[PDB]
Amino acid sequence: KAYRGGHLTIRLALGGCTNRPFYRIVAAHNKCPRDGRFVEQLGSYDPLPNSHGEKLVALNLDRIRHWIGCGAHLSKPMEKLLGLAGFFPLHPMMITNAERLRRKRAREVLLASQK
Amino acid sequence: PKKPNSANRKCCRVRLSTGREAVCFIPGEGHTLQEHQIVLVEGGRTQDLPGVKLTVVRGKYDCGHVQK
Amino acid sequence: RKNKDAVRRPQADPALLTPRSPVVTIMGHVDHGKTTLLDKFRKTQVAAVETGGITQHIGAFLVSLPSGEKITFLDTPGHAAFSAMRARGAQVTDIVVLVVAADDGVMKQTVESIQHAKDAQVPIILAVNKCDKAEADPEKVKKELLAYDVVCEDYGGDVQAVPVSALTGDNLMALAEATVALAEMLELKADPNGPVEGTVIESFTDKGRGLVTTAIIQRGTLRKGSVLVAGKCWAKVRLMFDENGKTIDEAYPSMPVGITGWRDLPSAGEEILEVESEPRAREVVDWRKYEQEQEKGQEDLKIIEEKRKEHKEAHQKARKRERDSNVLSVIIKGDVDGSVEAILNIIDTYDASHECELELVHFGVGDVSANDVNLAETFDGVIYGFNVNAGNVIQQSAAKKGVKIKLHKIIYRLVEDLQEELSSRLPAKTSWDPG
RNA sequence: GAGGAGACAAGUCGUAACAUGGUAAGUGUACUGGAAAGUGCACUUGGACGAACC
RNA sequence: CCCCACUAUGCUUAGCCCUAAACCUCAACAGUUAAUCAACAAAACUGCUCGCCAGAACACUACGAGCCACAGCUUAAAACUCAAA
RNA sequence: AUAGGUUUGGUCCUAGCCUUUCUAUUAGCUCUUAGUAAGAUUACACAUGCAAGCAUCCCCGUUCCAGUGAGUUCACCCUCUAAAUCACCAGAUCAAAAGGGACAAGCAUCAAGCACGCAGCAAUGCAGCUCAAAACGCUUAGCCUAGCCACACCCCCACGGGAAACAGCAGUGAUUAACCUUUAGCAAUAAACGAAAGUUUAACUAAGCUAUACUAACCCAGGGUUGGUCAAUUUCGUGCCAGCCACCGCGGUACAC
Ligand SMILES: Nc1nc2c(ncn2[C@@H]2O[C@H](COP(=O)(O)OP(=O)(O)OP(=O)(O)O)[C@@H](O)[C@H]2O)c(=O)[nH]1
Ligand SMILES: [Mg+2]
Ligand SMILES: [Mg+2]
Ligand SMILES: [Mg+2]
Ligand SMILES: [Mg+2]
Ligand SMILES: [Mg+2]
Ligand SMILES: [Mg+2]
Ligand SMILES: [Mg+2]
Ligand SMILES: [Mg+2]
Ligand SMILES: [Mg+2]
Ligand SMILES: [Mg+2]
Ligand SMILES: [Mg+2]
Ligand SMILES: [Mg+2]
Ligand SMILES: [Mg+2]
Ligand SMILES: [Mg+2]
Ligand SMILES: [Mg+2]
Ligand SMILES: [Mg+2]
Ligand SMILES: [Mg+2]
Ligand SMILES: [Mg+2]
Repeated sequence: KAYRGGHLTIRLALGGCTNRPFYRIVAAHNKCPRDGRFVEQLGSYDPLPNSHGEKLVALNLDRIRHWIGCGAHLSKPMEKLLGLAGFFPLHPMMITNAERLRRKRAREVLLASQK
Repeated sequence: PKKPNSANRKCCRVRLSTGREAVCFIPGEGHTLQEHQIVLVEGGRTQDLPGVKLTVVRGKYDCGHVQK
Repeated sequence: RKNKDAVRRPQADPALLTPRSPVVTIMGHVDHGKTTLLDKFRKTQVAAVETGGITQHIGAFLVSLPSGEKITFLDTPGHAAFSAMRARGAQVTDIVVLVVAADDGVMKQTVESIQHAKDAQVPIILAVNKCDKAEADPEKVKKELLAYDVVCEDYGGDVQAVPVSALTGDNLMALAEATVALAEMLELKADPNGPVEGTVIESFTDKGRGLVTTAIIQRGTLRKGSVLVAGKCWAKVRLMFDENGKTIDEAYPSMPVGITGWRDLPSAGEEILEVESEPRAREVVDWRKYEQEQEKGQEDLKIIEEKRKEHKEAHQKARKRERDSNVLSVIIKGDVDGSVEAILNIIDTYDASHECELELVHFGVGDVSANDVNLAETFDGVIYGFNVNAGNVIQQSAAKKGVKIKLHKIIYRLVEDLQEELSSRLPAKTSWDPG
């Protein structure tokens, strides 16, 4: 398909089955379907904890660097994943969501104490 | 039927949905198919009838099952 | 096979019972002002907007009286043909308003309506209409009704007689007051909870909404998602609508509601019962179809045993055809099951078999379709459409295939055309008469 | 409109083929004929000529 | 079928027609007899190349095409039917 | 194929048909539960609802996603080089148009196509080019499936015309043997937009229906067959009739109805 415009993006294509999300990190042309063609698969992400209580994430760091150099964008979930991995700085929204959770927890703690 | 079998096999003439007219065999002991009635027809030739290659399916539309 | 049918719930307890609005069916003789009276009560003028000025459909309307009460008026066809429609209206009615023209007095259809009212065991209110015109003799009307057992109050008869003039809208207020009084005396109530019970008043196929049935609720509330079963058909209620087409959230008892989502078109007058779920509804439908199949199988066994005994007697002792000119094959297409049934009853009244046979190749509800044209071609028949459309493509195909499609919008016009065709097939004018 | 084929199926007229099938059979070709078919000219054995002399 | 008479025809010239059980029913070229070969027939094979065949009948047929052919020849199907041939 | 049945009075060979195996659709009879996958027959016509916004105005998007298979050797490799991303740049990535090569099935009873080539700056000159190694032509078919090509109601196109368009989700009429909800949510991923919190999304997610399939289970089992191929029939009724058979065949007083 002769795609008018568009650009590469490193994003999480969703696979798995119902109630069992699983992600393939794909450097795919942004306009292509989420589960459609992709230039290269750069790793994986299992959101459901395994028996060891781990959320396995595979990152082909060399290829991710290559595609960032070639100009691929980064979807927000992938940016957050890289921030967690430490490959990138913690996302501002990761930090701000942590702060919001702390404030909500403090409010609920105050409510619980006032009982 | 063709020799050596002897019988009076029950058949009907149907205007199949494709526009062709064909003779359909009517299986089972006895039936009630009258003119103007709708039937479903499957393949499978009636061995002892020459030129008849359609069997009226029992229990569908206007052709009820055989009666015990 | 275990009996998995769905059966009308037993009469509700007085604690469950709750006041419900009354259903009044306006019945009478042709052109005696039933629809005009209904128009006056509804505040809307439809009598002018009609094909042939004839009511050919048992129509329901939820009128609201100025006092604030609500009444479900069923305006029924007055022609001789629609006996089944009149009987069904009498069956579903709580009260029967018999409209009799003061000018013309009692008539054959008036007597038929009175008989149906007696059979349904429903109170009768006489509305003597056309009182304005000279020779209007309500006293004569009452005296003649004495013969048919509709005794007025003046003669010590429980039936209330009301002189009205639907044309001038005079005394209709007192007619409505009498209707309200009779409803109060009847003290109509029904359970507004639990599985729904209703009656089909009409059925049809709408090109946008599917198989649509105009029903009247009798017990419990109907809502989107309820699973209904009526006769051999079932639905998951997809859209409930009113006479105006406005979607309505709930259908309380004695409300006329059009229901969509029927997997198959039910017959007019059949009972609608709610069931638990789709699998249960399909089980009920399969059981009912199986029961009908067993009945038909018993009858077919009788016929087949006749044939087989004949053949055995024949044997033990020894030890396509061109259709005649005097055979009119007809396809019948109606806008509603009621119209289809009316035409079929008219046909079944046929008695001129000797001179020319009248074969009914197929009948249905909806626009003349390619399959109808194919049947007509296969049987050199004629398609008769009652208030249905014949698209341009269908017309072209019928012209190519030599079929004759005859659309009509009036029952007696269609019947005149049918008798014309019978006479044409004759070797002269036909001897069968519709009435 | 009519013909052809196949099938079902009995009668009808003959007996053309299968034995040297009672005129050996058949191929091509031509004439002829209720009907298989007959004959003419050439060709094949998918016939025989019994297999010492007699 | 046997007997008699006679014509086309069998012959010559110049053109057509292009069919045969046109069969030795056994393709051309090269090679072998070694370890055999359904039956019959004219023993069994190897290498190589071309031509042809894929159940019976419909069918030396229909349609199309070509042809000095005009009741023709070459090429040549399909539908229906059968479990056989 | 590890094959089997069937030509005959009998044997051998050749051959066709059929049986046994595995899928998918439909139908008949029958059905308890849970998880998951998949789901109009049709490029015929469509009521209704929704499906594209974002945002300090401009811009950007609505060309994407989703859909169908009508059409059909625009899909693959190489050359060249547009558009787009890499905050501007850089060549890098991606990938149009153009050029070269490759690229489905059947019919040759489709064998000729009829200008289908070349040279020259041009003028104009040469008379050539394809084809039995299948040109030209007709019919059929979406393909080579991380997906790709084509279409977007028809007139290939779409200025214009015919006309008023679901082949977007749900749904419907017609049609077919073929027939799922006119559910909820943006909670996740993706896309659009924004500087951003965020907003929209019938994409998608999570649900609804369906024995179409796979997995798992229940202390509530049907369907088919029982002459041979092929596992498995007692007694009756019928008597070449009723009827049965995938093939061979059975039934004229039956392990085949
Ligand atoms: N003289 C007179 N005519 C009236 C009156 N009311 C109505 N009409 C007319 O009587 C005729 C019959 O009225 P309709 O309602 O059409 O008749 P109907 O009795 O319902 O009959 P169907 O057509 O069978 O339904 C019409 O022309 C009316 O306008 C009245 O009070 N007096
Ligand atoms: Mg009226
Ligand atoms: Mg002889
Ligand atoms: Mg002889
Ligand atoms: Mg001879
Ligand atoms: Mg002679
Ligand atoms: Mg020779
Ligand atoms: Mg010849
Ligand atoms: Mg010929
Ligand atoms: Mg010819
Ligand atoms: Mg099934
Ligand atoms: Mg196609
Ligand atoms: Mg041809
Ligand atoms: Mg277009
Ligand atoms: Mg459309
Ligand atoms: Mg849709
Ligand atoms: Mg439908
Ligand atoms: Mg299906
Ligand atoms: Mg017995």
